[PDB]
Amino acid sequence: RKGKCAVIKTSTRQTYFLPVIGLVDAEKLKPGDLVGVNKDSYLILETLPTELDKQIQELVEAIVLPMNHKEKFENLGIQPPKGVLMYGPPGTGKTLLARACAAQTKATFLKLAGPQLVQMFIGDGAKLVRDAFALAKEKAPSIIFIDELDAIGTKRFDSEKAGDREVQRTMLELLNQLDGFQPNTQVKVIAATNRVDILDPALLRSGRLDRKIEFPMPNEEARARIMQIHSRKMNVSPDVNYEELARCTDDFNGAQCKAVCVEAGMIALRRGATELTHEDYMEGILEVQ
Amino acid sequence: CIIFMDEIDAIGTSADREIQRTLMELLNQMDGFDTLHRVKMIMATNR
Amino acid sequence: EEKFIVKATNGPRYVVGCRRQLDKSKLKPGTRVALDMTTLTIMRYLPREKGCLLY
Amino acid sequence: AVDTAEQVYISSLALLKMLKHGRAGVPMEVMGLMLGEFVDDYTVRVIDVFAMPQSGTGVSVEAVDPVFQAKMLDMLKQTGRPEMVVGWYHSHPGFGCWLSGVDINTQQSFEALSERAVAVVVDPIQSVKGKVVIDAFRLINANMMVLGHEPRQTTSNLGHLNKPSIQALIHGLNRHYYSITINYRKNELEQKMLLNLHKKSWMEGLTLQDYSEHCKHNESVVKEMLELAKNYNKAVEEEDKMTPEQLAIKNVGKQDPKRHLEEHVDVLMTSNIVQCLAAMLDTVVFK
Amino acid sequence: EEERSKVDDLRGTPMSVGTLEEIIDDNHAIVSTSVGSEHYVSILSFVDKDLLEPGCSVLLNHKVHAVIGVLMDETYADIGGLDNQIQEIKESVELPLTHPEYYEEMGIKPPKGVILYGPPGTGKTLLAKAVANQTSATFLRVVGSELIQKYLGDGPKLVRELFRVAEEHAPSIVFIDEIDAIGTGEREIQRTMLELLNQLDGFDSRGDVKVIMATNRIETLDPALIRPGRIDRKIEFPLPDEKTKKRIFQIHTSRMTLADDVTLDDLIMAKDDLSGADIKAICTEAGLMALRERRMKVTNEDFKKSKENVLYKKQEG
Amino acid sequence: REELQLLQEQGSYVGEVVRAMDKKKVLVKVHPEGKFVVDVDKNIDINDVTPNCRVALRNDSYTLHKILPLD
Amino acid sequence: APPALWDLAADKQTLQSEQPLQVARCTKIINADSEDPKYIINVKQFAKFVVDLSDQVAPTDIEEGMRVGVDRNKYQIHIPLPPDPTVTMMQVEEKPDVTYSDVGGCKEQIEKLREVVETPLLHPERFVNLGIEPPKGVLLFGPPGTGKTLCARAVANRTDACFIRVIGSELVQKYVGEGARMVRELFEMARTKKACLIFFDEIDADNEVQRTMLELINQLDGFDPRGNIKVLMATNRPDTLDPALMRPGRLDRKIEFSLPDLEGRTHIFKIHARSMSVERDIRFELLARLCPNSTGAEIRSVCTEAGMFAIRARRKIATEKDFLEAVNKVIKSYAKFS
Ligand SMILES: [Zn+2]
Repeated sequence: RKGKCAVIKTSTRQTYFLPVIGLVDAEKLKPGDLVGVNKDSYLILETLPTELDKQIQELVEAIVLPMNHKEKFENLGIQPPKGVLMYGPPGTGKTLLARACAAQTKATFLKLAGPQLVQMFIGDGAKLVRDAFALAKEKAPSIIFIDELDAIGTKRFDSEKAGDREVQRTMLELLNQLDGFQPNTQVKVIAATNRVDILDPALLRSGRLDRKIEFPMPNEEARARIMQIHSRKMNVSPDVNYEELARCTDDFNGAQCKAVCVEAGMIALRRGATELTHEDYMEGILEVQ
Repeated sequence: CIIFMDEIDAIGTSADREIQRTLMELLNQMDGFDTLHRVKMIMATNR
Repeated sequence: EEKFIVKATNGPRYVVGCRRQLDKSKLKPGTRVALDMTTLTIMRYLPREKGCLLY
Repeated sequence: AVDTAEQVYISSLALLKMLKHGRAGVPMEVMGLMLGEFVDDYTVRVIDVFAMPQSGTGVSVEAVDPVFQAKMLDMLKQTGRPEMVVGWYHSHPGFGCWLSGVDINTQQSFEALSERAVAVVVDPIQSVKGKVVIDAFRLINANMMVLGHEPRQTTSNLGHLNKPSIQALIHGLNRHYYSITINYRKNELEQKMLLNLHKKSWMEGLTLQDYSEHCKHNESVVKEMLELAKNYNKAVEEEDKMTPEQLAIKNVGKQDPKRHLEEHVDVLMTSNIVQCLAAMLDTVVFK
Repeated sequence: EEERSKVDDLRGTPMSVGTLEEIIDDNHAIVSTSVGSEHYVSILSFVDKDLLEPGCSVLLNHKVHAVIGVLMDETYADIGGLDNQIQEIKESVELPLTHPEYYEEMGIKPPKGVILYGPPGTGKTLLAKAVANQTSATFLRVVGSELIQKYLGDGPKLVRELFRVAEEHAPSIVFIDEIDAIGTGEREIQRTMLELLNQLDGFDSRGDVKVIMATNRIETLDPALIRPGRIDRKIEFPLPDEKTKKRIFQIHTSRMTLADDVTLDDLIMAKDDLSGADIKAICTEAGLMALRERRMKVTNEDFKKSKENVLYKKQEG
Repeated sequence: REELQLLQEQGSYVGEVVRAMDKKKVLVKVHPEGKFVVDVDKNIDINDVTPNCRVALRNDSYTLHKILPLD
Repeated sequence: APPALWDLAADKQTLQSEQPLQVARCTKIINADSEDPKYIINVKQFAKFVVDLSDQVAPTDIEEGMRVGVDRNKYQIHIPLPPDPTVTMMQVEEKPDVTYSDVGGCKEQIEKLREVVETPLLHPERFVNLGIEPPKGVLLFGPPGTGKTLCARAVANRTDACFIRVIGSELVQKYVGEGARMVRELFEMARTKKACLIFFDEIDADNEVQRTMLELINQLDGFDPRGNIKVLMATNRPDTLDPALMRPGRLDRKIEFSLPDLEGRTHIFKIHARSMSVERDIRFELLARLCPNSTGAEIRSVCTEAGMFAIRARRKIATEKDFLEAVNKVIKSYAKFS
């Protein structure tokens, strides 16, 4: 004579009564949907969830070690880092290069950006946080990469009109679901910012953004790295010294530099040469700006 | 119910009127016939 | 005291009786209860659902 | 090409098995099998009726397990039940007692052996507890559309078959779908055993226990019912004081639907318990 | 007889009224209802399936919904003062489908028509302009969106019925008078007027029928109703300045028997201003009220005496 | 007790006739998800049933019974 | 009755054929598929259903969000169905309209948008081997100018694989939600038409709009239909609310639509010679130099209102000596406010 029950809600907006029954439950007993149900017995039988070169070390390790290196975790009693911050001045192309490397992880990738979480109505931010934790936390381990976290991490003094503090209600609600929820061994939160103007000071935690790797201005070395990635497969003639064209790429993000590569892919048809030349990169630079 | 308030320095013109409103509501719901033996809160700041 | 009025979630209202097993403790109004499709019997009820500064 | 006047004999066995099967008649589709013996052409008698385990598919030809049916029927043949199957029954809750296409398809497939193929559908869910009148179903030949539908003699029992006179199912789906009459039978063993068993079911164990309970409760609990009864009596007499005015003015027509007489007669009937049990207390005190 | 009176079982007691959505070439159509129930069954007799124009209300049943049937549901040279404008609308909307020797050689075919308006309005002068089409054409005039707003919010489907009967009546001119869509629920008027604009522009049609839009003010049309609403020609109606009133009153006096003793100016400009509507009313009740005196002559006191009813009617309440 | 089957009829609806058809098949405006066009019973005439009025219509037979309103 | 006679006599087999094809469960559409046996379905009554696939329908013929027939008794899928609104029949682009012969004025941007719709589809091999991807497209906003003439040019100069264009009035319509299944069904028509080029004309025509433009970006910029067919928005107002922050990416080449010049109108007149036969004695440059600073739509209104006023004059041939009042009246009376 033990007490155990649950509240049911059908899709046709009809509420009934039934206790917690079924087979052996391990991940069940959570407030979810898409469960088993018969014609009129309304019993629970089956619960189902409803819904490249210069960096290869930090990305691949931080996602494989919390799943494959559990033996060293039990042998050493150490938790792995969770949040990585690919910050720094623009030009590196953290959006297209970080998303391309997330596609190179060979795991599941879920798109999540700034305007994705910010909705016209209120209360939907936590719905998309618990939804990103439905697919990520509930589904198979996926990869989620967000960008432009500094623009929404503004802490103003006059608390009378600021939407970025409601984005700090959803965002700091996620930090409540990371600092408050110790078992963060599942899908992590990968963030990145294009500027260090307004950085959130409350991101100092192992579960939060800990591995803050500083990527400086894309100098000849760094522009040769990200641009060697951008040109590691295409037909590159043995004349691209990358000096003048890598020097002229000032204040140009990876999307604008990819557009420079497209403009290089524009006039080479009528240039007569079937292979991309050296001066076509700087021609694209002086063509976009 | 054990609360841990934090980052109150940025929320602390009429910037003080809302602070007196919410705080006077805190007194209005903490000094009367309130269950003080069950509720608990910790406020934190930075400066 | 033996027979009262119930309000279903779907919107239509009904009236039920008292079962010989339960008592008048939970039978008082203001407490959400449960019913059965056959005879509208009652199996059981349904329950609804000081300061420190460290700076 | 010949037809007679058939009538399905229904005893208390199949009736009570359809009452317990109706109590266990969950909204899920159920299966059942009837047995009996064929003595002649135009009569059929059912004796053995059992239930079948439910399934997610419901009423279908695939749910009928031939090894389970033949196994249980063999276990009935080794015992004192030398009767062959005569039909199959089920329940149709909610959507009415009519038969869908699947039911007439499995009926067409199950009627290849028995020409009668008696079909009975019980539905005690929406049926009131006042009447338990049940109806039996039959299957008509598709080639009889040219000739008469039912050339059945003895048209007298059709008046007894007209009791289920719903204006949607009988002639709402009467095409290729008719019914048959139902009668009962009771021997002396069921009459005396069941009659004395029901009278005893409404009587006491020794039949002398709960008499003195009321005979002595007439002075403790019934007094409250007598005082309240007099409160209702006065509650009517307060208007009966106003009745001789209207009765002394109009004297034409009756406007109040209340009779004010049979209720007081019933109050006298409840009051006669003291008089009837006074002699009982006289017998208990005497000897 | 038996084969015709044997399908009564389908159209008998279990019968309903639904709304069909479309008909598929696979001989099974799709219907709908308040909750949108889609049932596809092979078609039967009594239906046309050609002129039905799927998307209207049809007949359903409580059965498997086999479709048993369907259930359907003053000339141009009389008035003066605007002879150039009435030969402009005459020459403009009498150009298609009439006088074809100067219509097919040009090869323009602007299937839009003119858009009329008038500060007096009332449909008398505008109907006197649109009367040029009544010479040789089928009578078809959808006067305003009154039937659109007085009926349930069915939307532009009635405009689709008037457009399909205007397609089956191609030798006609769809005239619209007293456009009170936005000048007088309320949110549906914008979508049925935007669908009236889209279907009126010729979204799935060509130069079949002309559309003449007349109203009380040209400014009542929204700026969206300009570029896809007026591409053919626009007009301009000046003030009557007692000349349109003089010609209309001359037509009213061309049939009745009355001398020049009746003052014209104070009666055509009695209250504020009026061309033909209430002076036509006092001409009707002047012929009837003058007929009450058993005299065909118009008395100088009976005409103004009957005029006191109209002068007092719109001024008291 | 003969009426007990009409109690088992699960009640009846309240029909409102809005337009009569000349084919002896008068449509009746009923509760939403209704609008059930049907011929009236044989013992009641059709011409007497005037439109724009409420009537009594059964839920299964769809038969009309009668018209409803200092000196 | 005559049509119902042969079918009424042919209605006998409808009783023996009434038992099959009875399956009708309001044609509920599926949502996704996590596993092959069990499929999640959602009916229009906001009731999500789940059932296993039948043996009569192959699993490879199931598409995400496809309206198919389904039983109401066995709950299985008996037979699918291919499905038509007016947008489907009008959406097809035929009758080759104004061609390239109107080359004049804005020649650089029309080349930048010509070498993105013509060259990539005609010459795909050297655009893939030459770099990373062929150009995506450009943006055409700002002044109308010679509107409805350059999209016509793209229709006429097609490689005979005609592309699909969509007007902006179809997006903001009554009963919102149809825009998602509309863009998905025209993307499905693009899949049927061997990756047909998708165009959205006049995008200038609030959650009901945010779903159409945010989901529209999630479809065009998304890689589900295709990421290399066509992206171009020729309109009067760009309505840069989401593009205002989504422009640094797949979309680029922010340019204007066109601009009017003095010597450009003679080409649009040279293609208006393809209309009703005008006397060739009248020079097109004489008709073009007397209307300074006139856009393509203004001279389109010259050749439209001059054609209505030409057919109004009740003549045989069109000569400027007859409707010259219509010409100077249509350039000046419309040049006052435009
Ligand atoms: Zn059933």
